[PDB]
Amino acid sequence: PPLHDFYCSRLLDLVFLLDGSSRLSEAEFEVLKAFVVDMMERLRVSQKWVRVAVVEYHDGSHAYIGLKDRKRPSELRRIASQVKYAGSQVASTSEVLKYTLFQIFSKIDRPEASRIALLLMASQEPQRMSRNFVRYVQGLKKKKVIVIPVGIGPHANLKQIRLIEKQAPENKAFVLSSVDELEQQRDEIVSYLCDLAPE
Amino acid sequence: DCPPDWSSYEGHCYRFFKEWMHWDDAEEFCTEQQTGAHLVSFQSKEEADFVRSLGDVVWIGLSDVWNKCRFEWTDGMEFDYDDYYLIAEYECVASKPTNNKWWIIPCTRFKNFVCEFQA
Amino acid sequence: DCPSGWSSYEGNCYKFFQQKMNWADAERFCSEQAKGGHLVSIKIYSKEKDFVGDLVTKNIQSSDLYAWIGLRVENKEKQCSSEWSDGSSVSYENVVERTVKKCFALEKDLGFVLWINLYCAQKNPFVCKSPPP
Repeated sequence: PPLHDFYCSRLLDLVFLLDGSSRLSEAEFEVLKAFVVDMMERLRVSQKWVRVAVVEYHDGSHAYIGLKDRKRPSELRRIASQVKYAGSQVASTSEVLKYTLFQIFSKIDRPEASRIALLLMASQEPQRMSRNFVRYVQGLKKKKVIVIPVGIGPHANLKQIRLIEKQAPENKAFVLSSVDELEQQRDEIVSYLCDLAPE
Repeated sequence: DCPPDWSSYEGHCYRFFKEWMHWDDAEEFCTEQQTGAHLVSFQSKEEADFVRSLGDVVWIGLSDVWNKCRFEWTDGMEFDYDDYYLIAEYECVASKPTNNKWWIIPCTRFKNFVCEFQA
Repeated sequence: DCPSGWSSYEGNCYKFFQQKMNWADAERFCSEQAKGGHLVSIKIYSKEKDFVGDLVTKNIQSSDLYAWIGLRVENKEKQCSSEWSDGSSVSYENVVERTVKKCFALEKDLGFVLWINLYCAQKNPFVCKSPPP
């Protein structure tokens, strides 16, 4: 039973991508996880309507929740709230986009629904890891996967946030001062990306 | 005039390292050795010779040599550099102590390198 | 409205040629094909991207991996790094020519939409662009 007044009841595959770099402290990574738990609280989770995936990315990625996982929305929300704090030196956006592209969406078995990748960025990956950044963002665009960059803090890769918002018309960027704005801007973000999914 | 294992030349300290890293690691590694140490940098041939004195190519202090360029379309099209992100291959310079010729290659490559600084 | 073999888009004429030439010969060749003709120029974040992308895919009558475009490094130097990682300006250089990559081309993967800088002396097919005569 929908916990809040907002209950996105659309056909959508929403992928939460969380920065696992030390650019976010252990406490700050908590607010972000809380932000994710909220969105899920304002979504209609189930293999039919909105499907969710939760990924913590560092130099590599750790998937806590995949789109096909069959579990109560409460369990999934519990899992996300228990995502272990990585704190790694690097959070490769390129690699986690590659994972989203070549694994999460290896095959597109739900064409009737919109595919969104919510990229919660808090850092800047080393330039040497970005060769295929555009290549992956472009690959994502061909499979109709929308990438919504959410910049968090003074270290988020603004250049990448910018480039992404460009590559595809639907890709819209959200820049924030800290993780304290996630909720100050939670409703707009949920409303926005819910209006991108079919009825 | 320099620390142990290192070598000296004109108030500057050098040191070849038989470790395989990519440019950025080589460069960082150098800086973590001594305060003011970087990947070797040649300001004249002579300096090169001394470094030779210390695969086939070693990383030197030249990074991102293409994305630090200015671009122009042959028809004078107007563009906003802000839109040209990582547009060229990320390449760095590696030296060949032998013929002493520099190679511009992918920075992700793993090459042995030389550090340098001043006391 | 455009000539024979040429496609048209947002006001101009485009044409893929299989003849493999170095960047500079390709540029000259395109200028002789029409008044105001040049190696194709592309607005990075635009639809001209896919047009030129499609034009080369369904025409690249070869397994070639690159198609020259009109973008080139503008610096006269063999590499555009002004200073070394220390801070010293660069002046003494000893760069191997066959290693300089200043000419851009469209890459095959993803359908000739992604750019990549290459060694100009290389010979590749290309796309020409000239305004309707």
